[PDB]
Amino acid sequence: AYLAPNNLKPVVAEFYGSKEDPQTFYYAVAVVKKDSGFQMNQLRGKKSCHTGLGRSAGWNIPIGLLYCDLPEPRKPLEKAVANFFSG
Amino acid sequence: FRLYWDDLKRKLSEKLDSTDFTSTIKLLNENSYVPREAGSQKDENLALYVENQFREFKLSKVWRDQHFVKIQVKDSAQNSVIIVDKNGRLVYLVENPGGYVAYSKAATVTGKLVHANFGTKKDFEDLYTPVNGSIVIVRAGKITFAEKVANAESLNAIGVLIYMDQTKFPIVNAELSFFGHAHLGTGDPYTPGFPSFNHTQFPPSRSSGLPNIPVQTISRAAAEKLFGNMEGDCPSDWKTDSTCRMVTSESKNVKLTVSNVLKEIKILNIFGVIKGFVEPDHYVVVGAQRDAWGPGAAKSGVGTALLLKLAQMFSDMVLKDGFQPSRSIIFASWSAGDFGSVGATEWLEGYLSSLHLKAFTYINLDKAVLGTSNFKVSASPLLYTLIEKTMQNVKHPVTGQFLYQDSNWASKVEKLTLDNAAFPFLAYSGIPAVSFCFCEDTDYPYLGTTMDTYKELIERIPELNKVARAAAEVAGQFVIKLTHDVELNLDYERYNSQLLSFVRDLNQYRADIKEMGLSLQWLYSARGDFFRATSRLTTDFGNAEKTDRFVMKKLNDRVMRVEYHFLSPYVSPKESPFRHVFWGSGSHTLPALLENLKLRKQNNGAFNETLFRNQLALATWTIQGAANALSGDVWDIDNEF
Amino acid sequence: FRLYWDDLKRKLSEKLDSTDFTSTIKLLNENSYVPREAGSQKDENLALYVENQFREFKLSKVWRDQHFVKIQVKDSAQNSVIIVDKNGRLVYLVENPGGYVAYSKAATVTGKLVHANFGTKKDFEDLYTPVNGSIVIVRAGKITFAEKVANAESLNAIGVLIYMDQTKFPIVNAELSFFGHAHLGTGDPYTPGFPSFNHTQFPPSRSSGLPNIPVQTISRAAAEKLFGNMEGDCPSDWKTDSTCRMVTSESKNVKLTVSNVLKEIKILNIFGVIKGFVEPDHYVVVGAQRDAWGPGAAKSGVGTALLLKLAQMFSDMVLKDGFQPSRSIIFASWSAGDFGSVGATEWLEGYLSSLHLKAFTYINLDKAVLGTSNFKVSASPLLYTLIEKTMQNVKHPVTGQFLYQDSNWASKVEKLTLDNAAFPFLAYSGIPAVSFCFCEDTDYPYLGTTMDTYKELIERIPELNKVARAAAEVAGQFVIKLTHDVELNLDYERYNSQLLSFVRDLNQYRADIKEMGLSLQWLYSARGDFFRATSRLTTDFGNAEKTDRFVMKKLNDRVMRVEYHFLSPYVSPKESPFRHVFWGSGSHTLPALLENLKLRKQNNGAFNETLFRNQLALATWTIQGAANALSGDVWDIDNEF
Ligand SMILES: *[C@@H]1O[C@H](CO)[C@@H](O[C@@H]2O[C@H](CO)[C@@H](O)[C@H](O)[C@H]2NC(C)=O)[C@H](O)[C@H]1NC(C)=O
Ligand SMILES: *[C@@H]1O[C@H](CO)[C@@H](O[C@@H]2O[C@H](CO)[C@@H](O)[C@H](O)[C@H]2NC(C)=O)[C@H](O)[C@H]1NC(C)=O
Ligand SMILES: *[C@@H]1O[C@H](CO)[C@@H](O[C@@H]2O[C@H](CO)[C@@H](O)[C@H](O)[C@H]2NC(C)=O)[C@H](O)[C@H]1NC(C)=O
Ligand SMILES: *[C@@H]1O[C@H](CO)[C@@H](O[C@@H]2O[C@H](CO)[C@@H](O)[C@H](O)[C@H]2NC(C)=O)[C@H](O)[C@H]1NC(C)=O
Ligand SMILES: *[C@@H]1O[C@H](CO)[C@@H](O)[C@H](O)[C@H]1NC(C)=O
Ligand SMILES: *[C@@H]1O[C@H](CO)[C@@H](O)[C@H](O)[C@H]1NC(C)=O
Ligand SMILES: [Ca+2]
Ligand SMILES: [Ca+2]
Repeated sequence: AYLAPNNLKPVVAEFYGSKEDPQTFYYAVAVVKKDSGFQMNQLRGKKSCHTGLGRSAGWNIPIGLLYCDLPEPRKPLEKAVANFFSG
Repeated sequence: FRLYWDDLKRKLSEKLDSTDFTSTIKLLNENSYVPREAGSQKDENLALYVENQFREFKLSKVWRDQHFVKIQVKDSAQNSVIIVDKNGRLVYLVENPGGYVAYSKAATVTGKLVHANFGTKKDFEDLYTPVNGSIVIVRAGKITFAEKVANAESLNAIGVLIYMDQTKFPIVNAELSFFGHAHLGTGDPYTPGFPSFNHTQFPPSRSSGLPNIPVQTISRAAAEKLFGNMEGDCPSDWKTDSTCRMVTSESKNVKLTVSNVLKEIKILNIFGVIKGFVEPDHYVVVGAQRDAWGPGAAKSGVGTALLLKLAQMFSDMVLKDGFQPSRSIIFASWSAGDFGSVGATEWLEGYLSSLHLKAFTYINLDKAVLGTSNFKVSASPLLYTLIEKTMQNVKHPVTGQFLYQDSNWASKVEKLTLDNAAFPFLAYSGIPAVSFCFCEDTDYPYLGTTMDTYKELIERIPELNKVARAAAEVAGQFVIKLTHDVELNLDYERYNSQLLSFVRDLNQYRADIKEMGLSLQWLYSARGDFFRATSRLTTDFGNAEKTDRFVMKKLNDRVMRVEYHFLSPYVSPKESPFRHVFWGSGSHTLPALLENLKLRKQNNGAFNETLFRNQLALATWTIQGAANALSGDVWDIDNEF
Repeated sequence: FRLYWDDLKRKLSEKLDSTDFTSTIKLLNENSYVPREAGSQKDENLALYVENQFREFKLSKVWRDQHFVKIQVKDSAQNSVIIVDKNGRLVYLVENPGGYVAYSKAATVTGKLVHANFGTKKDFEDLYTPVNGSIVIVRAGKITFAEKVANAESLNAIGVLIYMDQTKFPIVNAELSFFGHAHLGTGDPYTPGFPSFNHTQFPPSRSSGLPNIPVQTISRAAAEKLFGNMEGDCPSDWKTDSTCRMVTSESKNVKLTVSNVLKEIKILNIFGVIKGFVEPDHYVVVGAQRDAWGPGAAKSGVGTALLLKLAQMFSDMVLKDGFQPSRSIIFASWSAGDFGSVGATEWLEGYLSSLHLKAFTYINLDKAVLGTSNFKVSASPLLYTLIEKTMQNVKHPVTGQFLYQDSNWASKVEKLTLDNAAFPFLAYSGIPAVSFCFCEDTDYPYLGTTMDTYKELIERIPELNKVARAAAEVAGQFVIKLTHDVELNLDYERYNSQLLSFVRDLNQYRADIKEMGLSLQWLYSARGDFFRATSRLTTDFGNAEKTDRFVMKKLNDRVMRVEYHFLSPYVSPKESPFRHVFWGSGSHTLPALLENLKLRKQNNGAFNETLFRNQLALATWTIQGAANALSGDVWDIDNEF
């Protein structure tokens, strides 16, 4: 959003904890179904559901952990992620 | 759909394992094309063949461009080199040379002969025997012919004989002749500065480079007869054979006669263009020389082979396969590259107002395949990073290794010499130029020769198809990498290391500069200003969107003219055409400023102090002005306060 | 609610109905700012006032610039003129002149005296007596002082005296003395072609236009005392006083002594900008001169007052009202505008790299108000159509009718004189320019004298406010017409009449061009190619979308360099700077070719045939080169066949 020619800026942030102890960060987690038996490593070719393309907890951190485990061609990223995740 | 990079180099290799260069290099060596001087009939038949091919490959537009020039050709009378006795009675001759030198003088003289190593200025000032009034002999190689004749003209000699020894040039046939242009500078010399079309009506003029002394090329076996009569030994520091001798005996003295006549001949240039889809008017020029003096397969054969096969390849990839370029590509075959490259220089002086700021890279395919061992490149610094990435993709033809063996190669690169055909694009026009060769450590023996032909070429290189495949692959990486993307791959970071090299070269003379009463600090701050301009531009590529085009055009125009702003705006383009302050010729360039400065220490009287003050002012303000024009608008230049 | 041209014109007129120029002319003439020599302290306080006002009107960036220039002021010894015999013993003192000519050489000489009417180049042949070996007097007016000193210096004279008669300059006071610069050319002379910044180390260099002879100004009663001793009678073509005489008596003699010393002063330029919203980096410059030798109420107060009020109206109209200009606007206050306007010329030669293709119009608000009878414009011809429409929308301040009264005014327009501040921009940089005056039939009499004060200007022009309002309205019309719309209003077809006038002028000397052995017809065809170029470009403005921006930027980049391609690329900018083939000085422009052919019909032996044929080749290929640069690309030519 701040790239030219948009040139924007955050004006008001929001906090998530209780009122008396305000918290400005939020953790990112990866939910699975029980008794499937695959780890973070042996994750290849499993289906996944994201929250959007370019959002923080959905695209940048989960692909951001594992983008170097993919084989080249690295870019465009959605192509090689599209061949990593089956569906 | 779309095609990205890794798909596209794969598509190039799939188009490239099918083509055959060997049959085409046989085709350019048939008996219907084989002697082709410029303006000859065989040149025009080859130009009709190429101009037919650019139509048959379905190029977007094919066009011809002709103009009339003045070359020099042999006379119907022979030119000889002939030993004269002191008696004047018995006269003995050494050779009637089959090969001649272009742009020499029609004259005939006698006198003493004095050996010189290569005709470096260092050689002439290292000599013991006085040079003046005496014909000289030099060995071909390490310098252009024209600078040999230029130095031998500055030391007031009469005659120049040029030959090929065996140590630098190992061959078997001792009776062999060759060819060279003697014009210092480039272009058609009888029209300097303005183009040689038929609109100028050919006013009387003459260049500055043309010597006033007869030049002649002799064979090795002719040099053995002259070394049979001389005496005084070659010093051992010259890595030479055992026969060369310094000066003539006091009895005999040689007689050089050279008789050449001017001629005015018609020059054809053939072009074909592939259009672009986002920005069609910006383009990139790919060239090759179309002729050579002898049979000519090393000089102009491999260039025209690579050019025809590349035009087939990219026209086929755009038409059938689905590749989509963003900028146009011009493929070009000009003639008369052998007379100091007039076919290209007369084109640049022709259309300079139209390719101002438009053409952003020239590529040279000329003399691509000579040796099989090494890989040598010579380029503008803007292209260096580009070549680095290409050396990490292409494989060697003989061994399975990559080209990127030496990770420290940016210092070994030598600047573009004047006998290269990419030099008037870089130094005169301001287009970033690149040339390359697979070259063996010693240079190629019969390169301007009557024995340059496909038989002896395939004797030297036993696998020519694979090496031509590699060189066409490298030029493919350059064109595709320059054209498919929205971001140019000209790397403007690279001039900064040149500037650090220059100011660091001036710090060792800060002691002499401080004695004159003038400081050096403004030139340091000029280097710093160019640093902050390039860093600011890189960050402005950091903040730009990539899919947007209107904010990437404004950042690409600033990249395109970082080469044009190093051309000096304080000289006349007729009086001295090569105006690039780094890589030029005259009194305005930066090693001319160093070469002016180091002569003050020896205290001869050759230093010119007022000239040094003007050179410091104009070099400082040219570098500082490029650093203003790379960073932002007018108001965003920060002044000295 | 967008703003179109009608709302914006009535919005500008609602702004001009309110402002009061007369208080600001009275404010730039207060006792704390009144004597403004270049670099003196009284310039500085006005300069901080103008920078302070530009900060106060909320401009988007206000920035300043200071650099050091050599001027030439009066020494402590008084230069003077005196009448002596052949020995020197007869001494009769004429006077001691208050005014002085800057850049006149410092020397003392004697000699007899010869008159000339103005020192036109036509005058010295029409004169009876030989000029050499003798001092001349000339009469002030109709040409610059530098052309008088250059002509009389070109015919071997020794000194020049300058006076103001009663017929051309009717003034009551017969004591008044005056000022003028004598550099032929523009700018700081001791740095020719490069800027006077202290980055450039101040090298020893001397401009090639400075004179060699002592030049001096005298008053009117000081001239008549010399007319008492001189014997003769003027021709009746010279409309003059009754008391002029041609030459001295034979026993008489005139010695003048001139003592002027160089000084090194500090120069300021004060700038402000208004940013643009579509294209910020393209801008239009509006200037003014800040200092003048006398009080300077007609020469600097009116220009600076109009500049400050245009800053108020445009910054007010962008901030409050809702105007949105698509291009930036630079307001400028040049200092030392009187020694040949060195502020502007050192500003261009400083920042020529950053102004390359960016700036595209200057407007000169200098000497706008001089009388109330006529309206006299002088501009580069791309603005002519623009001035057409502006002259249909500005009412004359005295009579209520419009200013476009004569339907044929494009032929009455004279070219830009060298003392005008727009002439370094148009002639040197290739930027379109315009100046304009409300000039009376006779020129403003006391312009560069000490008599130029405010109350004389309000007595000469009785309603200064409405006239200054009309000139401010014309400048506001120009600035809005260039920077509101997606289309530039630079009309490029107006050059076609200029090329037709040139070739039609050479078509009378076709009979001698056929005698030399070269045809003219290639230059006919060059004019034709420029016509089909501008026709094809008018078609491309026809078939484009107006809403789209990426195609109109590609066309406006092709219009914005129709002026740069008339700068001749074959001459050094440092040697002969004014490189414009139409409108500039040198041996390369088109009047120099018409002159250099016109000499041959005299059969004097003075014409230079090689220089002619060379000039014809360069001028022909320059016109054909601009024609190729307009019409499309490299492959859409439409070449030889
Ligand atoms: C372009 O210039 C060339 C050079 O003079 C002209 O070619 C010559 O024309 C003359 C007369 O027609 C003949 O001697 C030959 O045809 C040409 N001479 C040589 C040496 O080639 C040519 O005619 C000019 N082009 C035009 C259109 O006038
Ligand atoms: C050293 O530089 C000076 C620069 O002034 C040269 O002197 C003059 O240079 C101008 C160039 O505009 C020539 O027109 C003059 O003819 C030169 N005068 C002389 C006496 O040479 C000078 O030529 C340079 N070289 C040397 C060896 O002094
Ligand atoms: C840049 O140039 C100016 C002019 O040459 C220098 O100003 C002069 O400095 C000396 C030394 O202090 C004074 O004697 C002169 O009077 C100064 N000139 C004027 C016109 O006042 C200036 O010092 C130089 N350097 C800088 C950093 O501005
Ligand atoms: C006429 O033009 C010629 C060509 O420029 C002049 O001749 C020479 O011009 C060169 C400049 O290129 C200078 O070295 C000299 O002016 C001339 N050199 C000589 C004569 O050896 C010539 O001076 C011009 N004027 C006249 C009256 O002929
Ligand atoms: C130039 O050559 C002649 C040859 O006779 C020689 O005598 C003379 O010394 C040479 N000039 C100089 C300066 O040595
Ligand atoms: C120049 O003046 C002298 C004397 O004043 C005269 O003899 C000479 O003829 C003049 N020169 C010319 C070209 O007339
Ligand atoms: Ca030429
Ligand atoms: Ca200057």
